[PDB]
Amino acid sequence: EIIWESLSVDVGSQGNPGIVEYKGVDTKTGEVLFEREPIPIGTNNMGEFLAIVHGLRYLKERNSRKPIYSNSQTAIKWVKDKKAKSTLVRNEETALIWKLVDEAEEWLNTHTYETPILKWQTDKWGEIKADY
Amino acid sequence: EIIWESLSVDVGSQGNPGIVEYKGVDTKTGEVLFEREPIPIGTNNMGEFLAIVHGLRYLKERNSRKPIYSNSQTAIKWVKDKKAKSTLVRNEETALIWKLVDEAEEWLNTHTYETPILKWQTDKWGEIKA
Amino acid sequence: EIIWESLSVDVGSQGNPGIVEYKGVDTKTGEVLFEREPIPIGTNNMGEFLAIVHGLRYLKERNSRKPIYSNSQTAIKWVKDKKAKSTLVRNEETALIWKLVDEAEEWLNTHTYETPILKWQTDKWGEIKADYG
DNA sequence: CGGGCATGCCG
DNA sequence: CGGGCATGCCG
Ligand code: NA
Ligand code: NA
Ligand code: NA
Ligand code: NA
Repeated sequence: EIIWESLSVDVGSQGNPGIVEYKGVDTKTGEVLFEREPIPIGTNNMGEFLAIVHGLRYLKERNSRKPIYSNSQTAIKWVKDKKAKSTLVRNEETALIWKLVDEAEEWLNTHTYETPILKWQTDKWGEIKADY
Repeated sequence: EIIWESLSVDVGSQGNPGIVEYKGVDTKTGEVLFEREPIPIGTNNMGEFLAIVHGLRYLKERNSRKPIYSNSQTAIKWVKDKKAKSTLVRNEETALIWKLVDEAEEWLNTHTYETPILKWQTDKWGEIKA
Repeated sequence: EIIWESLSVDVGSQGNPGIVEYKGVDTKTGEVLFEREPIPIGTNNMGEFLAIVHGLRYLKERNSRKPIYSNSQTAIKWVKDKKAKSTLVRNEETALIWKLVDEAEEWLNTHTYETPILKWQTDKWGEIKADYG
């Protein structure tokens, strides 16, 4: 069953690697709760990872334990392992997204949380609420 | 829990793509109920697909409602989708395996079967029978 | 059923990537017909590829129409494609294996042959006669 | 498509 | 075990 009192996150991207952005929304109402403006170079998995950790921090700051939904098997695993295993080259052109990933990993390594991170079941429920 | 009153299918593959064979067994006895003679070139997933559909036909012909276990989540989806989304090249040397896939796909598009198709949970239960 | 009047090839490696060697033997008698001394760094699949192409050339110069057996379906396909699809980095340490693979591809791309390259069916026939152990 | 993943013979 | 080779959801 869908947990309606939850937050849903999703990446939007052009190419992969390419321009990436993400947002987090109320799973029921669609209210946009946070967003990340387009990053010129990134990968889908890096964006999905940042989006979950942003939701974790958003909810922690508000003393909320409600679940987060993502449709990214890879990003959910990366968050559980506290390590984003991206193959994207790290240089001056990718320094932005790599710094954001560094900071997300740092947050996960320095905080605990009860937030359930749940797989959105696209085949059953249709597109995730935060889809672009 | 393991539904013991079932069939289990397994595929044997010498490389991938490569020589492929399969069989269906009684989950509780290991009796071999049907088998496919080696196929010169196929993929593991095509073997698993064909093995499921063979078991579906075998069970329907016996008016059996036993489930089928497969270790292959991909082939289970293919059968539920009625379409084997294989990347194997269609040419003269793979004609046989693709012929067999097309016949199985035929059979799925004209029958609505009773058989539950279950994933064998090797990580908990050990190797699928044979 | 086995074509006993044939060549069988096999590869021995220590590590992967690692030290690679290979040999070709008379399937019927077990006699070593050719053997490649240790190559310091290569992959198993590159070694299996080189061994088949060595067999092709060995049979061609001996005016032989005998087939080759290999237990590597990967290397059989690579030979069929005339391309060894190895991921091994090209650098100074891998220069020798890559030179050999590049020369083997050149030979395949400039020569025709009728030699059947056949899959040795280990689980059904036992260990290939050229096995290292 | 690419990104990463799940899953499929040899040292 | 891990690594070289493969067959196979989401933007
Ligand atoms: Na997504
Ligand atoms: Na998502
Ligand atoms: Na396969
Ligand atoms: Na190899």
